[PDB]
Amino acid sequence: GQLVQSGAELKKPGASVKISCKTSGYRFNFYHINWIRQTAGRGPEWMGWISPYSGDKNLAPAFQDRVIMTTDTEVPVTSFTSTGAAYMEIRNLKFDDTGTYFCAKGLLRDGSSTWLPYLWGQGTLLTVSS
Amino acid sequence: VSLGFLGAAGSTMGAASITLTVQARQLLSGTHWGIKQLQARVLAVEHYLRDQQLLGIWGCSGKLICCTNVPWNSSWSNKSLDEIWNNMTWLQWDKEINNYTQLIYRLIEESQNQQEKNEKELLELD
Amino acid sequence: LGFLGAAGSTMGAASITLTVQARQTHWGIKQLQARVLAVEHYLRDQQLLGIWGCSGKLICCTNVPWNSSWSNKSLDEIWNNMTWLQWDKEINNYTQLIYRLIEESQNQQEKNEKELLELD
Amino acid sequence: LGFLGAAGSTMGAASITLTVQARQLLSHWGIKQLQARVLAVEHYLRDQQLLGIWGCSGKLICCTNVPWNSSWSNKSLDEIWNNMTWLQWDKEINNYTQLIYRLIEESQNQQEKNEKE
Amino acid sequence: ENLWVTVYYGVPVWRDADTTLFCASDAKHNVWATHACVPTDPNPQEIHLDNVTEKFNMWKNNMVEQMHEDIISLWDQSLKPCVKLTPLCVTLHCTNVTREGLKNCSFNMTTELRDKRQKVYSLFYRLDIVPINENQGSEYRLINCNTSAITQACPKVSFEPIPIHYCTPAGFAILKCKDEGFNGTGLCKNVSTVQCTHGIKPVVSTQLLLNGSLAEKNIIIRSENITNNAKIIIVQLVQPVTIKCIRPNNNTVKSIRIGPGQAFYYTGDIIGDIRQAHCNVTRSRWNKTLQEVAEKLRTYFGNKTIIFAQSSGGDLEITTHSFNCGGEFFYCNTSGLFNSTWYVNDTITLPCRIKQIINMWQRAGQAMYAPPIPGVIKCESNITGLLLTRDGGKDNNVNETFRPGGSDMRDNWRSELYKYKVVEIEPLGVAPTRCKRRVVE
Ligand SMILES: *[C@@H]1O[C@H](CO)[C@@H](O[C@@H]2O[C@H](CO)[C@@H](O[C@@H]3O[C@H](CO[C@H]4O[C@H](CO)[C@@H](O)[C@H](O)[C@@H]4O)[C@@H](O)[C@H](O[C@H]4O[C@H](CO)[C@@H](O)[C@H](O)[C@@H]4O[C@H]4O[C@H](CO)[C@@H](O)[C@H](O)[C@@H]4O[C@H]4O[C@H](CO)[C@@H](O)[C@H](O)[C@@H]4O)[C@@H]3O)[C@H](O)[C@H]2NC(C)=O)[C@H](O)[C@H]1NC(C)=O
Ligand SMILES: *[C@@H]1O[C@H](CO)[C@@H](O[C@@H]2O[C@H](CO)[C@@H](O[C@@H]3O[C@H](CO[C@H]4O[C@H](CO)[C@@H](O)[C@H](O[C@H]5O[C@H](CO)[C@@H](O)[C@H](O)[C@@H]5O)[C@@H]4O)[C@@H](O)[C@H](O[C@H]4O[C@H](CO)[C@@H](O)[C@H](O)[C@@H]4O)[C@@H]3O)[C@H](O)[C@H]2NC(C)=O)[C@H](O)[C@H]1NC(C)=O
Ligand SMILES: *[C@@H]1O[C@H](CO)[C@@H](O[C@@H]2O[C@H](CO)[C@@H](O[C@@H]3O[C@H](CO)[C@@H](O)[C@H](O)[C@@H]3O)[C@H](O)[C@H]2NC(C)=O)[C@H](O)[C@H]1NC(C)=O
Ligand SMILES: *[C@@H]1O[C@H](CO)[C@@H](O[C@@H]2O[C@H](CO)[C@@H](O[C@@H]3O[C@H](CO)[C@@H](O)[C@H](O)[C@@H]3O)[C@H](O)[C@H]2NC(C)=O)[C@H](O)[C@H]1NC(C)=O
Ligand SMILES: *[C@@H]1O[C@H](CO)[C@@H](O[C@@H]2O[C@H](CO)[C@@H](O[C@@H]3O[C@H](CO)[C@@H](O)[C@H](O)[C@@H]3O)[C@H](O)[C@H]2NC(C)=O)[C@H](O)[C@H]1NC(C)=O
Ligand SMILES: *[C@@H]1O[C@H](CO)[C@@H](O[C@@H]2O[C@H](CO)[C@@H](O)[C@H](O)[C@H]2NC(C)=O)[C@H](O)[C@H]1NC(C)=O
Ligand SMILES: *[C@@H]1O[C@H](CO)[C@@H](O[C@@H]2O[C@H](CO)[C@@H](O)[C@H](O)[C@H]2NC(C)=O)[C@H](O)[C@H]1NC(C)=O
Ligand SMILES: *[C@@H]1O[C@H](CO)[C@@H](O[C@@H]2O[C@H](CO)[C@@H](O)[C@H](O)[C@H]2NC(C)=O)[C@H](O)[C@H]1NC(C)=O
Ligand SMILES: *[C@@H]1O[C@H](CO[C@@H]2O[C@@H](C)[C@@H](O)[C@@H](O)[C@@H]2O)[C@@H](O)[C@H](O)[C@H]1NC(C)=O
Ligand SMILES: *[C@@H]1O[C@H](CO)[C@@H](O)[C@H](O)[C@H]1NC(C)=O
Ligand SMILES: *[C@@H]1O[C@H](CO)[C@@H](O)[C@H](O)[C@H]1NC(C)=O
Ligand SMILES: *[C@@H]1O[C@H](CO)[C@@H](O)[C@H](O)[C@H]1NC(C)=O
Ligand SMILES: *[C@@H]1O[C@H](CO)[C@@H](O)[C@H](O)[C@H]1NC(C)=O
Ligand SMILES: *[C@@H]1O[C@H](CO)[C@@H](O)[C@H](O)[C@H]1NC(C)=O
Ligand SMILES: *[C@@H]1O[C@H](CO)[C@@H](O)[C@H](O)[C@H]1NC(C)=O
Ligand SMILES: *[C@@H]1O[C@H](CO)[C@@H](O)[C@H](O)[C@H]1NC(C)=O
Ligand SMILES: *[C@@H]1O[C@H](CO)[C@@H](O)[C@H](O)[C@H]1NC(C)=O
Ligand SMILES: *[C@@H]1O[C@H](CO)[C@@H](O)[C@H](O)[C@H]1NC(C)=O
Ligand SMILES: *[C@@H]1O[C@H](CO)[C@@H](O)[C@H](O)[C@H]1NC(C)=O
Ligand SMILES: *[C@@H]1O[C@H](CO)[C@@H](O)[C@H](O)[C@H]1NC(C)=O
Ligand SMILES: *[C@@H]1O[C@H](CO)[C@@H](O)[C@H](O)[C@H]1NC(C)=O
Repeated sequence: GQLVQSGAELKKPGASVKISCKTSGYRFNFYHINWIRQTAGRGPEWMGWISPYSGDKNLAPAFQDRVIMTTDTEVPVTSFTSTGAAYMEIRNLKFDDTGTYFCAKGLLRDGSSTWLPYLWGQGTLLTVSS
Repeated sequence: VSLGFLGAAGSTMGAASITLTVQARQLLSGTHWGIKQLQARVLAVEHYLRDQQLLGIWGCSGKLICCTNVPWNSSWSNKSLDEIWNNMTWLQWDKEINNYTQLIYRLIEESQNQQEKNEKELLELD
Repeated sequence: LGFLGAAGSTMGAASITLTVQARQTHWGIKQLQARVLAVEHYLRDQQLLGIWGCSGKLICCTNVPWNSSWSNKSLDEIWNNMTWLQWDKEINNYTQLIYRLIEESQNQQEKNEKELLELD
Repeated sequence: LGFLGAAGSTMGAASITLTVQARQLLSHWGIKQLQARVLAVEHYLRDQQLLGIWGCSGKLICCTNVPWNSSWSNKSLDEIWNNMTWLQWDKEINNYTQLIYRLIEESQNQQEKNEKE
Repeated sequence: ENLWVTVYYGVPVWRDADTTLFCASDAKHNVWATHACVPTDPNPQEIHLDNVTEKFNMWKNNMVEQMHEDIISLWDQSLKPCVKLTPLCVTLHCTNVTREGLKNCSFNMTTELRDKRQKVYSLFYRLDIVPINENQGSEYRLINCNTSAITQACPKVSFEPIPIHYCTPAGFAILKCKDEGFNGTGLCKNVSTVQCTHGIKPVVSTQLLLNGSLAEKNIIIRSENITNNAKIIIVQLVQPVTIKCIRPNNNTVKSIRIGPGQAFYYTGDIIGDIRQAHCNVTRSRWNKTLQEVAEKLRTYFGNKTIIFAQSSGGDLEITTHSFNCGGEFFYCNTSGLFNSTWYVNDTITLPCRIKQIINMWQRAGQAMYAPPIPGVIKCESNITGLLLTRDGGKDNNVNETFRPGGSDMRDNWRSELYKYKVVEIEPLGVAPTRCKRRVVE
């Protein structure tokens, strides 16, 4: 499976940004899509996850008021694979939010650890400046 | 709360094991037209018995789930149990081992015959 | 007695005879249909027993609890005061429900037995 | 090996191949074809019904409680299992086979009565 | 770890398979013999399959082949007890009826007794009549005489379509595609399982699909290959277009004995003015329908100008639309329907003719004589889809041309069976577990 993301762009403080995550080679609806942030002053941090199957999402308390996650309807390629995309929107950007943002694929369809980010996209840089 | 017939087909293999009885039941239940109906009835019987013939030979008859003494060969699949039971449908799994299905069946039959031979000998020694 | 000879006897009395009853161009076409029909009925009953795990036994206890709504009768009222024909009428609307419950219990039992073996 | 490849083998040696023959018992002119298909099914089921009656269902080898009658054969186990084929064996007891089958059925009937208690 | 094979029975899997299907039907006889069918379940079951995507291909669907063979076999079964009409192939003397749609013919027919003959006067449709090669113009023969004997349809047996539910043998299942935009091929996201199909009426028609199912939201255009003009294009309409058909002629039907156990039915007279049979399609509704079809065709053809045109010519059975109404077989000129041109930017009356000697499946050596139906016939039907073909051989970047009909009768069944696929259920499967079998003693 493979994941790719929207390219890096510069934003003003308070601006919104939307990051796409196109996927292929696996069934989109079978796995959770995770979003994870890394910054130099914080290290890795979860922004929560969304299930394309039910539309349910679990947002981390830090991001509940600033992050919205949505998904596209999957388009099949083979009986066992499909294409589709997840999107994340961040509002009220601050300089503290600068860093690399990653899209990642859930680990299992069942069991205790289904949402773990087994596959990661390359990730892209978000920059904030006035 | 049942998913209905084949409702589990899209489920993971582990989840699907919950519904085996749904599929097991109705295998028998679900003039030009008259002959076609007769052929349909005979065919359904042959279909049902084909699988039962294998189970009786394997010693698995009367059971929905039957453990055996035949070791798994990594060449049939190198997947871990989590990769199989929690990440696959049975439809996907059958394709992965489609070339080995008959090989496995013969190994099960050989193991059953040796087991019964040994059980008899253990009783003869008593 | 004989085949169905117990039919007028009580359900409990009949239990001894289950072993006995467990057993059993134009014309040629009808015989073919007759032969197929006999096979379908034999297998229909065996299919249910195999799923229930009761195969090979005339009497098979299960883990499904009796629901008083199916019948509020005591065992003495059922086993000694009724024929199987009378009993069949009393549970005619619940028979399929009972069958599904037996099947669900069998699958849960085998799943649990598998897990016990995995731990050994 | 192969279907009936053991037929000329000693009865003891032949027992290793029972599964080979147990399998493939199953699998106008439309009527003719159906009669043959039904016949194959009836013969398969006939044998399975006998095993169910004998309490031997699901087993390739099934021990019973019926004692061997020396009048059926006076041959030792070593003579039977290592010096005979199954084809020869069936001929020696061909006239007692139905008697043996009835005795097995009677023994199961007694066992069922005991299990009920 | 040490893993062992474990056997599972009742595993929810399937593989594609071809198996004999049998009819079922909802609880005076009909050619389809639906009374022989298994009664339908009063509460049919359907199971939605979540997380299942499956490949469908209507063009390779063998349910179509079975239905086609069933329809032919039943048709023949209905004709076996019926009158052979072998004595009917005679020299006819014919004159104009007191347009040449009809001729008044005279012949010496056989009777109950071998030594006796009777003179018979009868009206025949010109389509059923062939001039004697002597070309005197006064003598004729029936069209079948150099080809086949004609079996008369039995007058008591109806040709009316009755829905047929196709059911698969136990141990097999029929998958149904529910996707709203489904074109009959490719992957279907919404898949469900049924024991039987929805009832399908065995409607036989040549250019327009009548009394079939409707598309739920949009017009769906289906083809094995749109770019290949040879392939038939099946168009399913969202809305029905009402078509009304009438035979104004008031027939008086007479009958004579041919021989013991046999009789011939023929039109003895016509009451009132003789008038041509016709069908009516509302013009405004039809033009709306064609526009919507053209809009969908332009999507596949690069927004080229869409031209509709009349049939290519050749035999009447192909070049005209046909249907069974009132038991009579009609052939209608559809050039009035397909004469439009569309760009990116009252009623239509279709002339019809009636033919009594037909060969619906185009089989050599076969023919049927429909008996005339007395009085005046009127009926109404819904156009629910179109059969189109395309003119190839052109590199033009402006025009595309479409014409009605096609050579293959099997394509009618495809318009209803595209949803369905037949699969075999395989209860056994094997997968590794940690479980090891215990051995007694
Ligand atoms: C597309 O779909 C549409 C919608 O489904 C289809 O439209 C339907 O098409 C049907 C077939 O044409 C049609 O059914 C026929 O209707 C005729 C007219 O019915 C109306 O008038 C009669 C008489 O007043 C009313 O009783 C009735 O309620 C209606 O108002 C009927 O006459 C037809 O029945 C007769 O023909 C059929 C065969 O087609 C026979 O099986 C049947 O027995 C009838 O024939 C006998 O009776 C007539 C007189 O009624 C005699 O003329 C004839 O010789 C027969 O006589 C024998 O039997 C009678 C007893 O029945 C006995 O007394 C006598 O002595 C003889 O022994 C038939 O019911 C639908 O009405 C029509 N629907 C609509 C809404 O219009 C359309 O066709 C489809 N298109 C295609 C291509 O399939
Ligand atoms: C079709 O395909 C889909 C996708 O593959 C299948 O969906 C998968 O089904 C399995 C069924 O077991 C799921 O496994 C479980 O996953 C959950 C994950 O938690 C999430 O889902 C909950 C759904 O109710 C939801 O409640 C959770 O979120 C709420 O609650 C939390 C906690 O309060 C909160 O933080 C959130 O904000 C929400 O309010 C959350 O979104 C997991 O919890 C389950 O654990 C139990 O079960 C396992 C297995 O027995 C067991 O090991 C555990 O100990 C525990 O008992 C379980 O792991 C899987 O997540 C589904 N996948 C997706 C992508 O949704 C579907 O089943 C398929 N259909 C068919 C017909 O086969
Ligand atoms: C076909 O018939 C021949 C002759 O009866 C069979 O030959 C016998 O085969 C068995 C093995 O299947 C031999 O058994 C072994 O003998 C040695 C001693 O020679 C002993 O040490 C071993 O433990 C074992 O018992 C047997 O000797 C041999 N007989 C002869 C005379 O050579 C042959 O097997 C038959 N084939 C089949 C497939 O049944
Ligand atoms: C019916 O719907 C299905 C699903 O939408 C259509 O299948 C897919 O159609 C596309 C074209 O729209 C095919 O793409 C092809 O890609 C190759 C390059 O890889 C290109 O050379 C072709 O010209 C074409 O664009 C795609 O393969 C096809 N998928 C399958 C599985 O066949 C289908 O075409 C539709 N049918 C009709 C008659 O429109
Ligand atoms: C198909 O369409 C045509 C054209 O609209 C329909 O023809 C018309 O049918 C009506 C029926 O009442 C005719 O009305 C009467 O005709 C007689 C003829 O002698 C006249 O004396 C009456 O005053 C009255 O006009 C009308 O003339 C006729 N139009 C033409 C041009 O012939 C036809 O009925 C439609 N067919 C069906 C099955 O609906
Ligand atoms: C659909 O039909 C078109 C037309 O027949 C096929 O394309 C042609 O393929 C041959 C291959 O040798 C070429 O020589 C032609 O030039 C092609 N025609 C055009 C108009 O491009 C096409 O391959 C068919 N599609 C499928 C899937 O069979
Ligand atoms: C078909 O042709 C015959 C022969 O010309 C017509 O028969 C005559 O019909 C009239 C009534 O219209 C009778 O009075 C005569 O006796 C008939 N002649 C014979 C020899 O039977 C018949 O009418 C024509 N049919 C039609 C519809 O015109
Ligand atoms: C349907 O009706 C049209 C009415 O015009 C018929 O049209 C003629 O067809 C011939 C075919 O060779 C052309 O040469 C003519 O030009 C057409 N019309 C005229 C006025 O010339 C058409 O043939 C009919 N179709 C059928 C199958 O009978
Ligand atoms: C789960 O499966 C994902 C998709 O891979 C497909 O399914 C697996 C089980 C294999 O059969 C593979 O060949 C198929 O293409 C994987 O991307 C994902 O990593 C898997 N998860 C784990 C934990 O293995
Ligand atoms: C495993 O499979 C290989 C062939 O791929 C075979 O040679 C080997 O003997 C197998 N091992 C067992 C234990 O069956
Ligand atoms: C089965 O064998 C064929 C070659 O005969 C091969 O193409 C196919 O990939 C094999 N299937 C699997 C699941 O290995
Ligand atoms: C008996 O059946 C009823 C059906 O509604 C159910 O509510 C009740 O819990 C059942 N009783 C037991 C003991 O299972
Ligand atoms: C079962 O239902 C029937 C009606 O279908 C009714 O006559 C009968 O009394 C019911 N039985 C019980 C025990 O309620
Ligand atoms: C019958 O009509 C045709 C067509 O008008 C004509 O050629 C022929 O001469 C007519 N026959 C008679 C006898 O008038
Ligand atoms: C029928 O027989 C009569 C006998 O006189 C003859 O005149 C007449 O031409 C015959 N009709 C036909 C069509 O042969
Ligand atoms: C039968 O006669 C018709 C007369 O039009 C002719 O078209 C047809 O080809 C003939 N059939 C044969 C087999 O000669
Ligand atoms: C699948 O089709 C059924 C048809 O009734 C519809 O109700 C259901 O919502 C569909 N599922 C999806 C995901 O569209
Ligand atoms: C077909 O279209 C042409 C061009 O508009 C027109 O001249 C002709 O009359 C039309 N034919 C019919 C039957 O309407
Ligand atoms: C046709 O003519 C007959 C003559 O008896 C009459 O009874 C019948 O009603 C007529 N049909 C129509 C539609 O006028
Ligand atoms: C044709 O469509 C109309 C609605 O426009 C409907 O009332 C009628 O029953 C339909 N006819 C058939 C045969 O379905
Ligand atoms: C397109 O069709 C029109 C008739 O509708 C015709 O006049 C024109 O020449 C055609 N164009 C080409 C390039 O063939």
